[PDB]
Amino acid sequence: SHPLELSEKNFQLNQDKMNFSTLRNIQGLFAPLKLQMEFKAVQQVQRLPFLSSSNLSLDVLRGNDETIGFEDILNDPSQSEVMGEPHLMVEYKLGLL
Amino acid sequence: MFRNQYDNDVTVWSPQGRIHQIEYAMEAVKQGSATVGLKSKTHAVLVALKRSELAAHQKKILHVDNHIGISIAGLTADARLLCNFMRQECLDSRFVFDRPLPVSRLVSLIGSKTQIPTQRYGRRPYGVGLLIAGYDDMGPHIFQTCPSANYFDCRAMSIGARSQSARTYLERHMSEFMECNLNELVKHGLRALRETLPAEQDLTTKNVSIGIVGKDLEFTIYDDDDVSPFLEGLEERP
Amino acid sequence: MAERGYSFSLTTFSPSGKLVQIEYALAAVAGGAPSVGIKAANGVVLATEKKQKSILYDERSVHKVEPITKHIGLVYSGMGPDYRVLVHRARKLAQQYYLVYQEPIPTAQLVQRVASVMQEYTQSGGVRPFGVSLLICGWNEGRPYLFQSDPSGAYFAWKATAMGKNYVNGKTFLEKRYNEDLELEDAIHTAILTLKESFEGQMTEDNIEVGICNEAGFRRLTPTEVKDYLAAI
Amino acid sequence: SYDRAITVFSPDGHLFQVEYAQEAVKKGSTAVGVRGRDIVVLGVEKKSVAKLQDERTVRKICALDDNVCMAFAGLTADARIVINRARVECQSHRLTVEDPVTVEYITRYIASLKQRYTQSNGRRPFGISALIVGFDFDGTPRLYQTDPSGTYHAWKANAIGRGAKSVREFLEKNYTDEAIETDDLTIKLVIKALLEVVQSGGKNIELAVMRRDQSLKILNPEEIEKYVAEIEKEKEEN
Amino acid sequence: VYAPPVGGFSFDNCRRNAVLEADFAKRGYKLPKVRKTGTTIAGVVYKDGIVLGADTSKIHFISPNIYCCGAGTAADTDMTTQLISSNLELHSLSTGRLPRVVTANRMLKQMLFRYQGYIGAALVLGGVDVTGPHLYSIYPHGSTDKLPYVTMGSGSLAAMAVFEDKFRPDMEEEEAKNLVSEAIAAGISNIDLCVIS
Amino acid sequence: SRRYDSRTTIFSPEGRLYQVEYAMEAIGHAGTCLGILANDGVLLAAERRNIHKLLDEVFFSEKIYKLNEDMACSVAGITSDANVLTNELRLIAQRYLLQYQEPIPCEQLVTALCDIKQAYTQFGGKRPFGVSLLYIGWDKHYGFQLYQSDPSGNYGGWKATCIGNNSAAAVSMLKQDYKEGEMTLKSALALAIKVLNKTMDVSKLSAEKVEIATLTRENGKTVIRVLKQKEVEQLIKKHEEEEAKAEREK
Amino acid sequence: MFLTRSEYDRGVNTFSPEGRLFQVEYAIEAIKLGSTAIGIQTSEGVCLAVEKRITSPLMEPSSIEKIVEIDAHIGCAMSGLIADAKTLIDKARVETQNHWFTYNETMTVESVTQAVSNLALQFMSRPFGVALLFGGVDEKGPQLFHMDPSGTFVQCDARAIGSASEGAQSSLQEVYHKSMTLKEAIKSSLIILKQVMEEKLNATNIELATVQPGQNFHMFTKEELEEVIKDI
Amino acid sequence: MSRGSSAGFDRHITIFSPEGRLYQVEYAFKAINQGGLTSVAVRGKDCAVIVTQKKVPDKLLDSSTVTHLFKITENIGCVMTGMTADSRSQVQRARYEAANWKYKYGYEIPVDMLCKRIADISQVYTQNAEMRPLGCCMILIGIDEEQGPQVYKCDPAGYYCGFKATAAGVKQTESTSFLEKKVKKKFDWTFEQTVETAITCLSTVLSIDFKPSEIEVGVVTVENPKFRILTEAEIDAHLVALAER
Amino acid sequence: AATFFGEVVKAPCRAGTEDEEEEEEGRRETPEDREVRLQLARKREVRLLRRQTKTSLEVSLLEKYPCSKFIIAIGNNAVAFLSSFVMNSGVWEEVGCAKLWNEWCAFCVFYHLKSNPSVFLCQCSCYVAEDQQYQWLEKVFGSCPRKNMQITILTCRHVTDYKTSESTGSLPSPFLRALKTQNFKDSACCPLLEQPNIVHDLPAAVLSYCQVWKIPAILYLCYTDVMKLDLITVEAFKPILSTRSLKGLVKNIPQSTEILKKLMTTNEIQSNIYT
Repeated sequence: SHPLELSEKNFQLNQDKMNFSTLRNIQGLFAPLKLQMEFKAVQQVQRLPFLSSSNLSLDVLRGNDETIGFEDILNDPSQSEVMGEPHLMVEYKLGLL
Repeated sequence: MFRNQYDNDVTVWSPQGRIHQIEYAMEAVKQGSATVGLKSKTHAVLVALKRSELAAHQKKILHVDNHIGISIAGLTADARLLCNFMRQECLDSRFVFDRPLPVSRLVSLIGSKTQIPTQRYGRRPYGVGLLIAGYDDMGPHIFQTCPSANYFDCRAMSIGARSQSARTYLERHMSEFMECNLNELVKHGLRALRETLPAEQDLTTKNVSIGIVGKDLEFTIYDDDDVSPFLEGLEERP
Repeated sequence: MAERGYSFSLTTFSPSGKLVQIEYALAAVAGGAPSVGIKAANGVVLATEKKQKSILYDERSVHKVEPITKHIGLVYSGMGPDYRVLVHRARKLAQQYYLVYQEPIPTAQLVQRVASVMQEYTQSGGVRPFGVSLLICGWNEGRPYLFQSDPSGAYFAWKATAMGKNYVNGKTFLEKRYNEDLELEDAIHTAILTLKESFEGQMTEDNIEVGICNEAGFRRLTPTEVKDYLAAI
Repeated sequence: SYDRAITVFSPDGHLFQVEYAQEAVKKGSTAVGVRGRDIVVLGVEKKSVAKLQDERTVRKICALDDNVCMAFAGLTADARIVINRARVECQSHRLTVEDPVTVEYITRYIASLKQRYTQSNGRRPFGISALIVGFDFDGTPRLYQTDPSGTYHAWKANAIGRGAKSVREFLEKNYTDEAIETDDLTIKLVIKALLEVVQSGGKNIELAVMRRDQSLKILNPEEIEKYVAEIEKEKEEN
Repeated sequence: VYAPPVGGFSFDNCRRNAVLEADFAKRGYKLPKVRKTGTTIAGVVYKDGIVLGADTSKIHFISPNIYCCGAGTAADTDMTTQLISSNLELHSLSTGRLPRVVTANRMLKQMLFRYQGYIGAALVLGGVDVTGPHLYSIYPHGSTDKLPYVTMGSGSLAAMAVFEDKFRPDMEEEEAKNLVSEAIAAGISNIDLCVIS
Repeated sequence: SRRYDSRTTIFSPEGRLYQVEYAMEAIGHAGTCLGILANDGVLLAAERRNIHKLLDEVFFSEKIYKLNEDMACSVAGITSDANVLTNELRLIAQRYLLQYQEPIPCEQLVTALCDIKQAYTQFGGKRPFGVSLLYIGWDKHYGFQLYQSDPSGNYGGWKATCIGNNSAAAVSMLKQDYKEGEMTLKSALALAIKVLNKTMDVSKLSAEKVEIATLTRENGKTVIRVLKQKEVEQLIKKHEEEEAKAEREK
Repeated sequence: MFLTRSEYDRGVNTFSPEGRLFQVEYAIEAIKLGSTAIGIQTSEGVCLAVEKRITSPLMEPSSIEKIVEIDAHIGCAMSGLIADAKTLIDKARVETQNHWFTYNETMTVESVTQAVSNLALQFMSRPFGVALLFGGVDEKGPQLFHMDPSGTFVQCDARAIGSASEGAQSSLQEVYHKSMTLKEAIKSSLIILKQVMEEKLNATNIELATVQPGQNFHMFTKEELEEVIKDI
Repeated sequence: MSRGSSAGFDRHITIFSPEGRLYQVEYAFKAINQGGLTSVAVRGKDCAVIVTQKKVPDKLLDSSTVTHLFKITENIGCVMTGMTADSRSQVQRARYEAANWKYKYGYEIPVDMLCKRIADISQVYTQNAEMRPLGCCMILIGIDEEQGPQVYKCDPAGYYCGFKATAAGVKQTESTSFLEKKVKKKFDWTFEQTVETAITCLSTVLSIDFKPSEIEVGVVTVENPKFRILTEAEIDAHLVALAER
Repeated sequence: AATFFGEVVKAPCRAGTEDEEEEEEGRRETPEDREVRLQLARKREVRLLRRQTKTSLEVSLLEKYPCSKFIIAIGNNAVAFLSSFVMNSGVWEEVGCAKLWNEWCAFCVFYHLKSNPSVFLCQCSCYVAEDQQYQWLEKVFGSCPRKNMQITILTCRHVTDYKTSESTGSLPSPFLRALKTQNFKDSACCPLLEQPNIVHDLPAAVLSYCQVWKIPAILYLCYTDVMKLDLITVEAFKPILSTRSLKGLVKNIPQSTEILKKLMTTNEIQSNIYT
């Protein structure tokens, strides 16, 4: 489609990865480990896939609380215009699909 | 009695100050049968006491790569997982570096593999001890692993069921082994295996597998009546 | 009976059909720092009691009355940590709304969105509700507005209300006092007096804080202004 | 003990939680099946009226394909999902295979979906059971049963949910090739088996008639009542 | 997939949109066209403030003190300055202090770097924050330099020639805005002097 | 039971989920919403539960949230749950109106949120959305309808029904004094006041302690129309005039 | 000096003091709750037979349960839970399909049971409540196997599993000999299934499916069963 | 958590009590006190200060390795009181977050905003069922362009606030009261005066007329906005001057 | 014990007091509830019957037919020892068998020598449940405790069950211990158990019954690393034979130990969960 397609698709991946690299190299192995364990715990707390979820704990742990991007303000996913079956959506998240 | 509260997780300590579910995995070695493992300067022998005749063929001794294999005493799901892991380690050592994998190193890889579970919730200790016998540049090897993530280097050992009998034999003749042949070292291993057996029972080329690697020798699992020739020479339970 | 199993978990209903972790997060609210919202003719007042009344405190640091956009702010009783992260979010959603609709977020709209955060945090398991309630006021469409969002995420428009401590006493005094036509020059005094009902000490620019909405928009009253209102009452 | 988790066994060797979803089936509304001579019929009782309730919105016989239909008799919302999803998978098959979709195929899907909900205790098995009748490409009449446990099974006469055994036992007798030969007789049979199930006849009954040529096409309560009066005239003759 | 959908730029038309391009181009046919600033823009530093010149205006808002000219695409200059405005309002709201021109600059640069100048925001970013009168040269590709003066867009060369000829290290306010006006005058269209102190 | 009453994944010996039955009890303790499907339209009469003297109304309706042009719903149960559920009802309808350009037929929309609420039982770690909603509807298929949904997903269709407080009581009063086929919206609005007034003991249905919304059809357009203070004041004073006339008759 | 209620037997992860995972052995009791499946590997093939335990004359005996085909040469006989059998049948069948779509070879019986013990041994959040019995005649030659809750496999010459696992494996112990023919295996499986079954063996209440080096895995018909179980 | 929440009101952090209390944050305040030291900060005209009594019980333990004074950046210090591991971890987190702020913007984190960040990280620990508070009390000092000295403290429970004197740890509340009356009669304290107040507050409430190696004085001045702690000689000279006058 | 992230979960009890509170309830003493646990009561009983009368037996075996010894065995290896040593010789005609179900279980057959109806035997290879153990003492013993009856209880235990200062692996793979009654005036033969060490279940039930009605009884407890048919375990039940308790019952040890050879080679189909 476009170069930016994938640069934006994996934007967050290929940033927090770089954060963990920096912390490994300066602070130590512990510093990524600690941040990772917090993030995964607070993104085991959201709604089922099929309802649009407000993950205040994960956002403020990243420092996104006080920062907007195009991610937020384009292609509004909270008024998603294409949703599936509740049960089948949840199965996909579980990895039964 | 108080250990009640703290024995049912692998990621909880007790007031007493010990994780009991790792000690229970180290009791689950004993639910599997008596493997012996003993080495010389030329060869590293294993033997296995195979607990129907038609059903449950029971493959106690397993071959990992040319230079290396194991025998199994305890949980068999875990035995499989651990062996298969080692096969991959050695495959990759001979794919990238195009050499064998040190036995010490491969037992250390299994060590850390088996520590993750014990220090993790939703996990349990691999409930099996191995006798990990390879040959390197170094010379022959035996390496006991425990169901607990800790492990040993050995020149002789037995793990499994009523296996103290074997351990005792292997201390009595520990010195012989260093300077034995292939077949001498094997009969020594089999006499440890026979010390474990009741006196009413015997080896009778039936409950005998023999897993020998060495200098030019590759890890070869003698079973059924490929163990007959080794047991030819062995004589006189007395 | 004790029925304590039901009163630990926030995902359970009780035998009779109660959600009890909600009620205990509203108990955290109901042991809060007295606030009073009085939506008056010429804007709203959010006159509140400060959880510090100390010789040792930096006046410029902490604010009970925070703006979200120009024209909106809010005040709280219950939890400070919780309040602060909820209003970081509030500000985000106001600016998202102004990048989508280019309209300063209506007080009602913002209230819905911050109460939809509250909705999620009672819904899910392995979290707690927020132990804080929000008097989100502000001025739109030539009109004053006051609301009251909850731990649960139920929100309701108000002419006059109170939360925190002696807060039912607050609303009793304020039912006797508040007039529909009461304008904001007189509502700040009324809110100061509703605090006097739910106060413990001597009341000063230090020991309370006030902040008001208007035609103009939302602000906090300067220590000077607050003590001048206390001197005028 | 082992009825406080979906995914645990017992010394006696049971998943009791899965059998409790089958007790939720057992608290059903009698759904009856027959698989006759180029006919299938699904009589199922209406159970309750509630004077001022639309009946369209609450029906016990749902159609899955041109040549598949079913009669559910457990929980209602659980069954709604199962049936919605049986139509999803029916359409997937139909599109890809280019076939008027087998009955067996989608009984196996319904079964495997309930098996997918049997294999977590952070999920629950749909506590519903369906008599998925119909025909094949060629036109072979079918009747099946699907279970919360998540097995499919093939049948000729069936009777599930409320008073399951009662009405199955009626069919053990009254299901015969001279009550099957014609489509009249198979309609009569399910009605007369529901005249064991429930007191009222042509009143609380809701009866599907799919043929080799035709599809579900739910009957009128006047049509069923005619056949209730036909078997009543047979009872007057006997 | 049965995966919750997310927000941002959607890259789905792209290849089919490029099939439209290919067809229409080939036959000799028009497709709707991107709308631009095509503005002369300008900026200066003086003793204790900034001026931002433009022609008709290109000068957009960031913060009470920070303003930001727009050359390049009009869509994209306006979009970036508005989003960065909102970001620095959020920053300021929590901080307690009016936001900085270093903050504006870092953010703009980093955002325009992520999207690799496929979005046309060649901006002259001038504010007078606590640390004093700052001017930058934000570029579409997420580059920038911190310059005493800079011009971009439609006659930038003529404007920059005026600037560099008729600049003094520490100006007065009125001679500073005089410079940006005569620089705009060279590139050109009403002179657009957004003066800052 | 004391067990099988926790996770909403855990069945009983009987085959009962007591969690979901306690979500039904949470409807039990909510605003009486009394719907009566009529000939001319379909009305949504109510108890306007929260009527404090300091409490303000800056909204169009209290418990009654409208879905598209052609549908509206009511709310009895957990208020926060209901807020997100009623936002979701609008969004469901609009996705069908984006793909097929038709205002969602009524059964579809009810069923869609029932699948949501059936997931919120199926999957343990979620709470059974403790709301029932009474959906006044028109569609091209089934003229006018009244519906219900439950926390379970168990949903129905009705000629008259209730949710909330004294709900079974109210349905009994409807089963006495409803006449399917004769019931114009006029006589349904009369029955609605009557049954509310008979089931709950609120002075003489104080007009700010009741609310109605009438989904009718006028010049082939669906008209979801809240009854004014004035207009439920007219319905209740006329109900009371008839009560007094009948008191003179007896 | 006090009695304690300590449970290691609710959790499949939890070890007894002796070092026992009870839930796996409680799933062995669930294999024993299922239906008897007798396989006999020979020199001239491997047979699988298995009881259908048909209960009513309303349930369709014409339909085939309890036995499956996975490729040409290999199938298995399921026994314990049919719902759990299914997901391991699918593994075997797709991974040997993939073997034929990779190497243009049909996967060896030992390697199919490897593939199946990769989908098993992964607790599905419970010890698989099925035992399969993988009888194929591969490249190497005839082969019977046995799968269990723990997830692993083991090689067999004569195995009975299910209802009367050891009731019918003791019959195999007397009956089977190394130089068995596939005909012998067929008849012996069946006649021992007959003397296990509380019902009388006809062709309707048994699935047999058997493979030889020559004649690839097929499902013994009504008539073939009838003939053998007339003789036996 | 993976293991989950804990039946009982004071047994998990995501269970509210009948009264509406979270009790494991109150036990994270008991973990401040478990520390076993007191800290006192004193704000002034020119300086912000952070002093703490010293302990190194083992002769062998090299006394150079054992401090409660750390810095986060050049310009901004803290002193800690509470559990060693957790306090080192919160110091390390403040460094990551100060660097994150500076990377994002290109000017360094304010004292109050770093305290706010650490308090929001604490808010998340206390709302989530997996994580627990770091039982440590960070007392940031540093000079601000506009606002000058900034004595701010952040909590395990995760409440941040500004102050003109702070006291935390064991004698926390006793020293808070000492400082109330000092500050009531404040003399726009310069470097000397702020350090005097702080040292002698700890030397009153613990009653330990200190040696230089029985306190640790961290301090920052408008003069030297680099946070910089005293030498044995300097902190001795302070105590000597407090003994002389 | 959490099926989702952060499920409010409680600890396992030592006292089962919540289970005692469930007792209190009886499922709110509901008619269907109390009916179905009485269906479980008639599921989970004992039912002493012999298959010579092919009836059921009512009151007693030991007060019904004469008792002089009564030789108990509680476990595979305990009943293997009575199969091996005692009953290599004699008739030991069956008079009784406790017919029971519990989740875990397996035969509970009673005998008495033809020569000496006096001397008695039990082989409990099954498990009898905590509720069924007093029902079992209300079958074979019945009522009228004699105190004229040497109750030679044998039991197979796990090495791990034994409390000691060394580890459960450090213990010798086999041993056996005793616990014998006030009355019982013959040798413990093995060492008696330690103070921390206790027993429970049916063997305990028998010795405790015996003690309260002061009867000679002894509880031999074969703390072996195996719980399955083993030559070493049954030759660690050996010592019993060379005491009074089992002296006139054992015969011909050559015959016995060749029969034990048979017991071992009976074999299992042993599951593939260890190798």
